[PDB]
Amino acid sequence: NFRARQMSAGAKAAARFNARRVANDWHNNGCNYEEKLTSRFPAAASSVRPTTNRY
Amino acid sequence: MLDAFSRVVVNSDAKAAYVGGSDLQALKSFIADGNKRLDAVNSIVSNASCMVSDAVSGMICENPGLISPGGNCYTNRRMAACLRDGEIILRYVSYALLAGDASVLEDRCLNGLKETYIALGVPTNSSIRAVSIMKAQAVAFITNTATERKMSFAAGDCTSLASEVASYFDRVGAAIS
Amino acid sequence: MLDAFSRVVVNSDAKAAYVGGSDLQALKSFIADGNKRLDAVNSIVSNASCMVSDAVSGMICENPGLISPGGNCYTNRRMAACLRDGEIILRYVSYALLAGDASVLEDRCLNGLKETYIALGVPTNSSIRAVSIMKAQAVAFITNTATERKMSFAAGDCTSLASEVASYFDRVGAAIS
Amino acid sequence: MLDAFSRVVVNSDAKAAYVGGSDLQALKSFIADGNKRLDAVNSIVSNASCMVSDAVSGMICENPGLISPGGNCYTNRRMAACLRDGEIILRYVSYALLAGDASVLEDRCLNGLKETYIALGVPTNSSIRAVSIMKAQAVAFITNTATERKMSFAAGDCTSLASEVASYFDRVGAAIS
Amino acid sequence: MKSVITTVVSAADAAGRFPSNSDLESIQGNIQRSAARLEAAEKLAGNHEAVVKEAGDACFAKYAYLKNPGEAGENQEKINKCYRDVDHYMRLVNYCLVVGGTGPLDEWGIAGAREVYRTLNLPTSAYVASIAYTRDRLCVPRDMSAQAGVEFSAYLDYLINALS
Amino acid sequence: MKSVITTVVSAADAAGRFPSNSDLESIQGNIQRSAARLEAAEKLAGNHEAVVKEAGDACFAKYAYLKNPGEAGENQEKINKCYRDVDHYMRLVNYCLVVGGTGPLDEWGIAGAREVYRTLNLPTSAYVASIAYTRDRLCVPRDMSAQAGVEFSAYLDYLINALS
Amino acid sequence: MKSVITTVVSAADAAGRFPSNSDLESIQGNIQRSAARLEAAEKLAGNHEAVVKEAGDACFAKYAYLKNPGEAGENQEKINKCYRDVDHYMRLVNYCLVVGGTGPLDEWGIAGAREVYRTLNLPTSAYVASIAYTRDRLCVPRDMSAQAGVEFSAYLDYLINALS
Amino acid sequence: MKSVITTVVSAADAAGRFPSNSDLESIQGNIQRSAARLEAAEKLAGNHEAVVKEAGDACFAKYAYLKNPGEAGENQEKINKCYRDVDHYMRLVNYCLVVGGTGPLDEWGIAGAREVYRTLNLPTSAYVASIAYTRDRLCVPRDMSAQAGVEFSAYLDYLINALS
Amino acid sequence: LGFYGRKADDFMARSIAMQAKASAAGSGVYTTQCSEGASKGMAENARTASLAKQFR
Ligand SMILES: *C(=C)C1=C(C)[C@@H](Cc2[nH]c(/C=C3N=C(/C=C4\NC(=O)[C@H](C)[C@H]4CC)C(C)=C\3CCC(=O)O)c(CCC(=O)O)c2C)NC1=O
Ligand SMILES: *C(=C)C1=C(C)[C@@H](Cc2[nH]c(/C=C3N=C(/C=C4\NC(=O)[C@H](C)[C@H]4CC)C(C)=C\3CCC(=O)O)c(CCC(=O)O)c2C)NC1=O
Ligand SMILES: *CCC1=C(C)C(=O)N[C@H]1Cc1[nH]c(/C=C2\N=C(C[C@H]3NC(=O)C(CC)=C3C)C(C)=C2CCC(=O)O)c(CCC(=O)O)c1C
Ligand SMILES: *[C@@H](C)[C@H]1/C(=C/C2=NC(=C\c3[nH]c(C[C@H]4NC(=O)C(C=C)=C4C)c(C)c3CCC(=O)O)/C(CCC(=O)O)=C2C)NC(=O)[C@@H]1C
Ligand SMILES: *[C@H](C)[C@H]1/C(=C/C2=NC(=C\c3[nH]c(C[C@H]4NC(=O)C(C=C)=C4C)c(C)c3CCC(=O)O)/C(CCC(=O)O)=C2C)NC(=O)[C@@H]1C
Ligand SMILES: *[C@H](C)[C@H]1/C(=C/C2=NC(=C\c3[nH]c(C[C@H]4NC(=O)C(C=C)=C4C)c(C)c3CCC(=O)O)/C(CCC(=O)O)=C2C)NC(=O)[C@@H]1C
Ligand SMILES: *[C@H](C)[C@H]1/C(=C/C2=NC(=C\c3[nH]c(C[C@H]4NC(=O)C(C=C)=C4C)c(C)c3CCC(=O)O)/C(CCC(=O)O)=C2C)NC(=O)[C@@H]1C
Ligand SMILES: *[C@H](C)[C@H]1/C(=C/C2=NC(=C\c3[nH]c(C[C@H]4NC(=O)C(C=C)=C4C)c(C)c3CCC(=O)O)/C(CCC(=O)O)=C2C)NC(=O)[C@@H]1C
Ligand SMILES: *[C@H](C)[C@H]1/C(=C\C2=NC(=C/c3[nH]c(C[C@H]4NC(=O)C(C=C)=C4C)c(C)c3CCC(=O)O)/C(CCC(=O)O)=C2C)NC(=O)[C@@H]1C
Ligand SMILES: *[C@H](C)[C@H]1/C(=C\C2=NC(=C/c3[nH]c(C[C@H]4NC(=O)C(C=C)=C4C)c(C)c3CCC(=O)O)/C(CCC(=O)O)=C2C)NC(=O)[C@@H]1C
Ligand SMILES: *[C@H](C)[C@H]1/C(=C\C2=NC(=C/c3[nH]c(C[C@H]4NC(=O)C(C=C)=C4C)c(C)c3CCC(=O)O)/C(CCC(=O)O)=C2C)NC(=O)[C@@H]1C
Ligand SMILES: C=CC1=C(C)[C@@H](Cc2[nH]c(/C=C3N=C(/C=C4\NC(=O)[C@H](C)[C@H]4CC)C(C)=C\3CCC(=O)O)c(CCC(=O)O)c2C)NC1=O
Ligand SMILES: C=CC1=C(C)[C@@H](Cc2[nH]c(/C=C3N=C(/C=C4\NC(=O)[C@H](C)[C@H]4CC)C(C)=C\3CCC(=O)O)c(CCC(=O)O)c2C)NC1=O
Ligand SMILES: C=CC1=C(C)[C@@H](Cc2[nH]c(/C=C3N=C(/C=C4\NC(=O)[C@H](C)[C@H]4CC)C(C)=C\3CCC(=O)O)c(CCC(=O)O)c2C)NC1=O
Repeated sequence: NFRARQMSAGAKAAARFNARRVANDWHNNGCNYEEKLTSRFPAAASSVRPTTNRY
Repeated sequence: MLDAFSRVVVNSDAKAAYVGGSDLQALKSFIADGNKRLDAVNSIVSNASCMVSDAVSGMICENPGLISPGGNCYTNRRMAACLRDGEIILRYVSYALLAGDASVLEDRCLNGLKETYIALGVPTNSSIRAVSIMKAQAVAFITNTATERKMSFAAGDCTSLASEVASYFDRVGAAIS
Repeated sequence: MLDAFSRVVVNSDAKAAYVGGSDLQALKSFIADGNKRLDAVNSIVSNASCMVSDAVSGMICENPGLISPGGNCYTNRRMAACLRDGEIILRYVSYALLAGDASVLEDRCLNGLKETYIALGVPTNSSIRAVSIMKAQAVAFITNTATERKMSFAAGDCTSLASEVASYFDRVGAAIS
Repeated sequence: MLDAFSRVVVNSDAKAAYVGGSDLQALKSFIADGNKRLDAVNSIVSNASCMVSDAVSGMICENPGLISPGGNCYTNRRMAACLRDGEIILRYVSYALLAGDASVLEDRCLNGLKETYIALGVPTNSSIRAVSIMKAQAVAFITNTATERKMSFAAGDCTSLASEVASYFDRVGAAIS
Repeated sequence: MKSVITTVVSAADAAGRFPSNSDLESIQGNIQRSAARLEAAEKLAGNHEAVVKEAGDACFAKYAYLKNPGEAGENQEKINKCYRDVDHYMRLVNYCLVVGGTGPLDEWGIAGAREVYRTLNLPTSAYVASIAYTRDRLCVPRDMSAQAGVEFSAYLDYLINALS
Repeated sequence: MKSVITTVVSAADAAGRFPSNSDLESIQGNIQRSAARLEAAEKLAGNHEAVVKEAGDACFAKYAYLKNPGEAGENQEKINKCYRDVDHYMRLVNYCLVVGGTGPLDEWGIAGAREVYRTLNLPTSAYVASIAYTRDRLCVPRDMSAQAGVEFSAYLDYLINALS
Repeated sequence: MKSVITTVVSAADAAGRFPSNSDLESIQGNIQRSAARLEAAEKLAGNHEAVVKEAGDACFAKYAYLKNPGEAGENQEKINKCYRDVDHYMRLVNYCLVVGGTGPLDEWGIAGAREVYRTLNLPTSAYVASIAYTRDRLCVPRDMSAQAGVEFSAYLDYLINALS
Repeated sequence: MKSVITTVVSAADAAGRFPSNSDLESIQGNIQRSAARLEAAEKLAGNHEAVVKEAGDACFAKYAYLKNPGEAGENQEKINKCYRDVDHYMRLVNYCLVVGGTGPLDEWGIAGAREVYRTLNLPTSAYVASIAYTRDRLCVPRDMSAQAGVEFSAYLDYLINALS
Repeated sequence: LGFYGRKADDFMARSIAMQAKASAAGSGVYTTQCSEGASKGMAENARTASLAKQFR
């Protein structure tokens, strides 16, 4: 958890654009509310983990 | 995401308005100008490999201080990420020319776009020059007013689409500022 | 990321310059010093659990404020979390001497290290005290001024490494402050 | 993974054999032929773009049945996987030439690899032809019997690595057979 | 939202890809039958007060049990809210004749309809059957054009289908 | 970056693990052949203006088509930028003799080279063949030591390999 | 396993990459000090019955409490297994002078040592201190060469370090 | 010989019939088998110097009574006589992997040999330890290819059915 | 879907993971987002976490 905020400044800046690249396009299609929840909160839309691996 | 047919219903639902023919005639003229919009958006994506080059080579023939090392923008992966960022915004605005609405832009890239650039060390004054050259060639490409490349068309007015692309690119430039 | 080999190529990168025959005679000390550097680094990594058990005991020697209940460091998992944090300065200051440069130290722990400790309630005065124990025992191990531990060596100076390791624990002491 | 320094210990660990100087002198020839062993592996990594363009062109020279459409290896993405599979087998034998041991070939490539190819539909006979060109040019690259390309070397016999690399490529070939 | 713009400009972004001619083709089918789609919209805009009243007590004929106390229709204050409820369904189906797909239906008036109604003790069986009254309530060469009812009627049985 | 420091102090962090003697062993091979690696660096620092000019028109002998208008070498202003372009490749290969691996090559001058050049209508076939001119352009007991050319020549054919 | 072969041929596979000269350099340091490393191996092969007995009751002098019933050393049958236990540590440290790193130690005799001993009520404090008896038990210009003890002694205090 | 092809030749001579494709069947069945069979048939000529001082004395490790008077090791030239019958019995195993059948042995090796060895009084129950070391030292995916040492076993213990 | 298909299936997905371990280490770093341990070594203890996940 520390090594998220430790490692860089641009790859973690690329994370918040990458977090919409899994949620908007193949997790919440059709729901605009769940689409701007990603673009207003990418780190909240990044542990949504809809790959049901039972974890 | 949201388009010109869907722009006119998100305000009418906010007043619980049944959409009748008081505002439908703007959309009959929009669906009149469907193939005009099509004959616009074909010519943009046809030569768009040439457009991202003509931007970022014209961006640097006014400023060689980027390629001066110790600057931000000199090396090739940095130029790959420059030509990553150059094409993707051109890719996004071509969805809005197709949409007739800029709501496909504002969420997928415009949220926090400038604040990541100062977090990366990106000079945004070179970005607003680069999006202008993309704005400069595209209005000559939706018309037949290029240098050598002339697609075939049916004639008539396309400046109303040119006012849309003029109102698209600065809205990106208002967001990367 | 970058050894003391390569401090002198990233500033020549910024001038479009190359490493000509005037800057690397300190580097020709630095490659002729390959086995004196090697004869210091066995002497630190042989007694690595001495030095983490000499620092935290000498920290609880000078300060019985943390051992009080309700303090920072008194209980079981908590003191176990100290020996996490007690070695990790010694873990990367090895590589600061192995590479010859503290650039391998500057991004890998020193980014965000101070603000997490106030977010975890760690008092930084006991942190800067315990690293000064770790400096004082490491300069007596690279040299021949320990108490009982007498490793075999070849004679000569290594005060050039004693000034390199003194410019390292101050750099982590400025970044946890 | 496992190599010639570790091959002599796993038969000795299986017998609890305390290793003394009865089998050290076979490793002492491996000690003395350190620089001869690295002399062959730098002539094989310096033309590895030549060999991947020499073999499957020489494999399509001998058999034009694959470039016929409806055959195995004919179209554009299909030829990209031909250079993909063909280069990676050169990466693994260059690992195996260095260890004095094809153990690192045997686990990362040589598990189950044969009937994945016929669960795809790769003809196994064409892969014996491509590996035999890669066997025949590589034994001409570790010596000075190439057509145009002569690097500078120190003379003498080096057949003892040519028997080593010929005992590696058939181990690839018997695995895919 | 939900339209052909939500298909092809989103899938080209989901592929990280240009608007190629697969995407340019998909909107041509809007153009040749928007005239088929948009004389149906002013019918239920012209009948936005006409067919709300004829659907409520056609539903309340076959659901006449509601008027007891302790249920969903115990007073006229429920029925004053009930003609609001069918009209709020009826607003969105008018808008789906404009956007092409069922855009304003799913993200506003369909998703999570099966977490609300019988929790508020509102019968869902009367909700589809008030709509299924209006589903067959059409006459294709007489009310509208013949090219207008097949967008209308396919959205109304969808409302029973989306509650399933 | 890319060195043996990028291997073992990162893999011990990727294992969440101490710098054990697997990590302490890997940097010993730097020490015994940094003297082999770092008399090659001042050769191309001593020839940083000598072999840029001999590689450009050796490339432009076998690529002499560029001088027409409408191509990559239509004026001397392109050729004034072209000796900048081979030297900017030549800067990084000098730095990879210092860091050990190909550290300054991949994150600065290699990754995404196949998204730039023919988009700017620059021929990539002339780019590897200008480098492949300089790849065989060596003489190992005469220019440098015999322990210096095998780091140099293995990086230059890598530049053709990394563009593949 | 754990050696410099486990570093560089695995990292080149972890990069998906050739054995470049970063990998070829790392094994040169084996060659110049294998003669330093492998006269230490036949010392504890020559003393494989000599120093097992001198370490057991040097440990059992400072751990003399074990001989009561209900503990780890209640009979000679424990002590017959106890000289097996120090020798099984002593087998692996001999092998790590051959493979270079601590190859046979970690995957066989180190990992999960802190899930076994006090669960079998075996004291771990006597285990490191029997080894720490043998750690200082050396004399570098007299028993072996001066280039042989620094591989030996760095592995024995590692055994206290790896149990930490 | 009894080979892969030679079965259907005399079967064609039996009925007066011809080679059909079932007569042509197993010739594919050897060439689909022998992609790695000739590796160990080469490695019987490729490891035949270490194994003559492995399998020649693997009899002598168990049968230590061969230096009795009245045996094969009372004189030094008869110690050569059992060693050539490991040297020929790994050159004929080199000759048996390639035929397909037991082709060298049913003309020369097994040809009368149950009568032979007990009148020269050589123990044929001591010939099994020349073959039993070639049955347990076989670790297949490190010495040969993985299919090839399975079939190499099958020629090898068929000789054990001849001697025992 | 076959014994031959089952032993095929884990080999290419190992190669898919080793493809994708080579995009993590595109540039030759074991990058810091992948962590599989603690401060104390315990990745042999997290082997038994992952081999439990191999087993469960
Ligand atoms: C309690 C009040 C108290 C202690 C506990 C102890 C801790 C301490 N130690 C030093 C200085 C050193 N410690 C060293 C480490 C070791 N010395 C050894 O002999 C063994 C080999 C090893 C431990 C495994 C070394 C080398 C030093 C340097 C001087 C020296 O040789 O002794 C300090 C002082 C720290 C400082 O001055 O910054 C302390 C507090 N001492 C206590 O007083
Ligand atoms: C098709 C008709 C056809 C080919 C294509 C071509 C391929 C081929 N090449 C060989 C043998 C070799 N190839 C070698 C590689 C190179 N030679 C060079 O000069 C450069 C340096 C390098 C390519 C970058 C080498 C060294 C050999 C060995 C012999 C030699 O020196 O030429 C074969 C034969 C393979 C075999 O014998 O199994 C083939 C098919 N030849 C064609 O006929
Ligand atoms: C995301 C980075 C990554 C790559 C590439 C990879 O292969 N694995 C990850 C992280 C990582 N973890 C290690 C090191 C070790 N891991 C273990 C436990 C192994 N044993 C097991 O049973 C399993 C489950 C299959 C694993 C992973 C051990 C014992 C080590 C040894 C290192 C040490 O402290 O001695 C590594 C480094 C080495 C490697 O190449 O795997 C990385 C990069
Ligand atoms: C939008 C109206 C969609 C739609 C949404 C539904 N989602 C349901 C559960 C669900 N949705 C998400 C993604 C989204 N919800 C969030 O809260 C956030 C982040 C803040 C996001 C991105 C998640 C992760 C979940 C599971 C738990 C949760 O609600 O958070 C849901 C209930 C049924 C179900 O479990 O799927 C609905 C109705 N569904 C639609 O029909 C439109 C298109
Ligand atoms: C057959 C495979 C070869 C060949 C082998 C011989 N090489 C001899 C000497 C030699 N080769 C090199 C370069 C090599 N060593 C390295 O460390 C590296 C890079 C990591 C490379 C490329 C050197 C430096 C030497 C001299 C050192 C030495 O081996 O003693 C050699 C003669 C041995 C000697 O000179 O004592 C032989 C037989 N040479 C050939 O001609 C073919 C191509
Ligand atoms: C009368 C013909 C109906 C009936 C209607 C009732 N609906 C009640 C509440 C209610 N209805 C909806 C769905 C509808 N209203 C909307 O605002 C929208 C979307 C714009 C839709 C599709 C909702 C979401 C709610 C709850 C919030 C609200 O009151 O609007 C209602 C009142 C129940 C109460 O307060 O106890 C009635 C009477 N009920 C029936 O049984 C017949 C079939
Ligand atoms: C001349 C011998 C060449 C040739 C060179 C040209 N390169 C041009 C632009 C260019 N080149 C690179 C790669 C190089 N430049 C760098 O700054 C770095 C890294 C530090 C590298 C590896 C890049 C990234 C660019 C674009 C940005 C820039 O201008 O620096 C170029 C100008 C093209 C134009 O403006 O139209 C030329 C002429 N071109 C050739 O065909 C021959 C082989
Ligand atoms: C005597 C000087 C010691 C002591 C020794 C005992 N160890 C016992 C069991 C045991 N020991 C180990 C570690 C060691 N044995 C190995 O086989 C290997 C690796 C090859 C190592 C490092 C293990 C793993 C075990 C359990 C399995 C086994 O018995 O080998 C033991 C018996 C305990 C019992 O049966 O109750 C004894 C007496 N114990 C001491 O306290 C002193 C210090
Ligand atoms: C087609 C259904 C049958 C025929 C004649 C009928 N015409 C009827 C007309 C009618 N429809 C409505 C409701 C109407 N208005 C709307 O906005 C919508 C939906 C969008 C609908 C269905 C009303 C108020 C009338 C009466 C006034 C008028 O004629 O417009 C009808 C229903 C009964 C009635 O009220 O008259 C029938 C029956 N002729 C045929 O051949 C068809 C069988
Ligand atoms: C080895 C190639 C052959 C022999 C003689 C030659 N020497 C040549 C020397 C030469 N090389 C350069 C470029 C040089 N400078 C650099 O910095 C680098 C790369 C890092 C290189 C390759 C120059 C400018 C010269 C001339 C001045 C000098 O001698 O230093 C050469 C090339 C042709 C030439 O210009 O002279 C040859 C040929 N002798 C042999 O036995 C080898 C076959
Ligand atoms: C160096 C320690 C001091 C000096 C003299 C001593 N020599 C001793 C020798 C000794 N050592 C052992 C155990 C030995 N054998 C091994 O295999 C290993 C480890 C790999 C070790 C440590 C034995 C059995 C002896 C006695 C027989 C002999 O001399 O070889 C020693 C220990 C006490 C003793 O038993 O004699 C001392 C003390 N001289 C100096 O100047 C050093 C201070
Ligand atoms: C006695 C008064 C009386 C009327 C005014 C109409 C009632 C009427 N029809 C329309 C609605 C309409 N009226 C027309 C007709 C036209 N629209 C034009 O601008 C042209 C001048 C004309 C063509 C002949 C059309 C095409 C619509 C639908 C489009 C729209 O106004 O939104 C509107 C405005 C929007 C609405 O409420 O629907 C009104 C009040 N019927 C009546 O009984
Ligand atoms: C034609 C077939 C063929 C064989 C059957 C072997 C036979 C063989 N094995 C070894 C020698 C060896 N072979 C092994 C390997 C192993 N020891 C084990 O415990 C495992 C069962 C096995 C695979 C892991 C080892 C470790 C040695 C050296 C030490 C020893 O003898 O145990 C040697 C000595 C020389 C050498 O190293 O090659 C020979 C001739 N080689 C061959 O060419
Ligand atoms: C080319 C075909 C060929 C074979 C099939 C084998 C088998 C074989 N071995 C021997 C021959 C022999 N074999 C042995 C061997 C032994 N006696 C014992 O009591 C022990 C069991 C064993 C010890 C190793 C001895 C001692 C002789 C010679 C008989 C004698 O001179 O006493 C002979 C007799 C002819 C000869 O001298 O070669 C043959 C055919 N060797 C071959 O050359």
